[PDB]
Formats: sequence, structure tokens, C-alpha cells
Amino acid sequence: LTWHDVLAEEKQQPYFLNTLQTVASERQSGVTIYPPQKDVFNAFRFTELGDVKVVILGQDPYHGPGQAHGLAFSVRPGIAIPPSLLNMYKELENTIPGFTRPNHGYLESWARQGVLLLNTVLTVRAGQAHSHASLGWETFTDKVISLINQHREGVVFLLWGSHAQKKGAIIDKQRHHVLKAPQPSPLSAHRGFFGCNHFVLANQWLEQHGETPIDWMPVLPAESE
Repeated sequence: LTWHDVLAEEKQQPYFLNTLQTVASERQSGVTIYPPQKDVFNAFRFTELGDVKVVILGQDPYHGPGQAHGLAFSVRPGIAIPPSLLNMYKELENTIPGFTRPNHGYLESWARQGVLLLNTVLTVRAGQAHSHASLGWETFTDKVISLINQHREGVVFLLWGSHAQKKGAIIDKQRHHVLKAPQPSPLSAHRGFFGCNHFVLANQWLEQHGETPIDWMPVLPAESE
């Protein structure tokens, strides 16, 4: 089973097609929408259903130029590491042996290892956080989480913030492994995100089950000749 097998019907629902046509409208209305259209579903491109090991939810895509590219918390090479990802890195530096501060914020190499970096809302108007939160994306990502719960076994869910935790309440905590903490943004990171140790705990779960742990040091695409 692939995403398109299990999502094909959802993607023909009127709410879903209407979300897309509203985004397409907004893109030509005089405001800029992030991320670009070709990138909205990149979490699914980079992490197939059968390849999901760890799910990390974000909420809103970053809303500044060059930031969002379809993966929760990640930014394009060359862009400064946003505060939420810096705080994730701080927790990583404090817990994973050998980890040091990366010089970039790009997390493709996490996704290609099975880390599903799923925002619950998949578009945003430039500079206007949460501006697409009532468009239909939350219904869609509700279904996505429900389908992972149903169709996979032994996935690690890192649920950061009340919003993500609410969304993951339906997950079977016997069949899957659910870990909770506050969000890594500056408002709450020092109130429980630091010290959550989620990255080490996720890897110990995977190892428990004969899966390769995640190499959390993210890697920049290489140059070629």
C-alpha cells in the first residue's frame, strides 16, 4: 500500500478539491502562498506510507520567502534555521551522542530515512500565520493520521504541542509508540521540550524492533562536477 492507494478516494472529496482550488485562486489574487504548489505534498513524496518510521507533526508551514518547502520544521539550504528547528537541534545536541549544531535547516535526509514531517495545515499566506487553517487541510491531515494508525504498525509519533496531541488522540498507543512534549517554539521550548529526549527514545523503539535508528544529523545535498 502506497499513499495514493489509501488516499485516492479522499483526494476526490469535494472539501479536498475545493481546498486546492481555493489555494490556486489565492496564488493569483495578489498575495503569495507558501510553499509553492509543487511542494505542498513533499512529505508524502519523500516518505512513502510503507516507509514511515517516525511521524513529527508541525502545525503551520513557515510563512516567509524561501522557508517552507513542504516538510514540517525544515527550510531550504541557505535559509537561516528558524527558532523551532534551532530548539530541536539544541535538544539533539544535548542527547544524541556525537551530534553538533548543523550549519543548515534542511531535513530532507530525515524524510528519506522514514521521518514523516507533516504539517497539519499545508499552505499559508505570506507573512500571515494560520491564514489557511480553516480551508480544509486539517480535515485532510486528520485522515492521513487515521490511515497511518490503521494501515501501519509500530510507528513512532512525536506529538509536540496541544494541537498535535489533540490530533493524535485516536492513535493506538499499544500498536504505535506515542511520545508527548510541548512545542519547540520559543514560547514553550523551555517548559518541557528541552529534556523530552524524544530523539533518543524514538531510536530505541526502532532498534527494539529491528529497524535502523534515525541519523538525526541532517545532510545538505552534495556538489557534483
